Amino acid sequence: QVQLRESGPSLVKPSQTLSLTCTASGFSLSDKAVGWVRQAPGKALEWLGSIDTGGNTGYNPGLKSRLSITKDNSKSQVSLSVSSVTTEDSATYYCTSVHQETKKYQSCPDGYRERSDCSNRPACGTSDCCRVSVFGNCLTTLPVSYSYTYNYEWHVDVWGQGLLVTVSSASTTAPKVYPLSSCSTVTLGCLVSSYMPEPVTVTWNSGALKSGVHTFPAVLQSSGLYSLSSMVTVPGSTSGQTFTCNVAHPASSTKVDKAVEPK
Amino acid sequence: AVLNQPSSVSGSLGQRVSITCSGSSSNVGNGYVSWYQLIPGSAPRTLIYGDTSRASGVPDRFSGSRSGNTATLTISSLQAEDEADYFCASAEDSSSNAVFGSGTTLTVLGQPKSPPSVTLFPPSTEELNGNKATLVCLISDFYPGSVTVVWKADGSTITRNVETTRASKQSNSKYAASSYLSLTSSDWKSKGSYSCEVTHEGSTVTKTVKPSECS
Ligand SMILES: [K+]
Repeated sequence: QVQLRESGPSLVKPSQTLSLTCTASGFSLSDKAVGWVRQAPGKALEWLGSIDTGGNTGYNPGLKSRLSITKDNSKSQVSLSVSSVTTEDSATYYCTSVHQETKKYQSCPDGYRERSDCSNRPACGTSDCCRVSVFGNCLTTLPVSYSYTYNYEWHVDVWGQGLLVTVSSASTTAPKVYPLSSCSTVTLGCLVSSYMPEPVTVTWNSGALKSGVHTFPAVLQSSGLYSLSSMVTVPGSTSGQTFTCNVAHPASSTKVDKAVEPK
Repeated sequence: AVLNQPSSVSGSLGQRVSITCSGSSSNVGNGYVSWYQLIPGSAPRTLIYGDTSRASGVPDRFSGSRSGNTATLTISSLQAEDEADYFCASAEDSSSNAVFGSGTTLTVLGQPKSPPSVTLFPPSTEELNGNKATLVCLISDFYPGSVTVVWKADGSTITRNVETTRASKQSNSKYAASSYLSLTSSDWKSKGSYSCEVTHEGSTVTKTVKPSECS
């Protein structure tokens, strides 16, 4: 299937433009469009827009004035820009492969009959739909044109993995990593304090220690920075061992392996 | 527009559960509704398109239907892993303009209740060397997924500089949360004890740390 990969900044400042890119690789004759959907925390999925092979774009009408979607064939990339962002634009942004089709129909409204279905000609001039009389025959007078109706089809065929974008005035900040210890089973931890943006990764003993590990989702403090903790419970039998918390925060180029000891 | 879905729906295992999605002639009545399943930590998954067609890999117990301006997603035999948010969608006025439903949270009944485990960690020496003190209250293995946390010091409730996360689902289907009390090293030393009291379904589990007796 089509391979979608979002790229762009995970952190932008309010009032700036958020620019994301998707590389969409697959069948070169694919007639799917490439679109963008987002979901802000606690909210519904929200359509942003799409572009197709013909270069035709469509947008969420409510958001259109802030959006620009373009493509660059030479890079196999579709770009999205969201202008003048606020914290309301913090969301996971998903690139998507989208089915888009329109089917158009014509019919004669009630009380009228398609002119070709009338008998005698000229049934009602050359109009589309002749009036039907009470007796149920065509009349020549006051004919109407077809009523045209369109059926629109949209669905997401393939979802990208999404990119979380946070809009914040907080600047990129490296965490301070602290070992946690309590005052037959010993519980150890690490506090990854005051970083920006998400995410951080935490493993124990360079990945060797997985069982009994609980890494908690981050809290956002009033400072505007995140903190998270990880803890591990191990048998008191192993208390003589050396334990380390491996913390990485790619955004600030931080990589720390913190030794954690029972007090 | 936003399609009208019930905020929540519940069912027991093996039961039939249905989620409605009501709109207008200009969206749902257009006759090509799609449905998506969203589970935290995963990208959305397409379930149904064109009112009734199942996407690839989607089990037979999922089916969609539509009657005029109301679409319905039916799960014929509810399974534990069907717990998720479900969103309907439809094009409106154009094939490149899509409106979503408000979303429905589907709970599968019968999960055993479980009290939280609580571990309270005091400030580390290294943090205190920086004149800061964070107390970390880690709360795990609870169900249903809501707790309230109260912090105390020498019998007084603390509200300032407390931040508590929402409850998040663990890999074992129970819930976790954490609460942070951010103090100065001076404030930390100025109290006889601090407590994190976690209340869950009417029951409270309390942990306590005492600065003068902490390492
Ligand atoms: K193409």
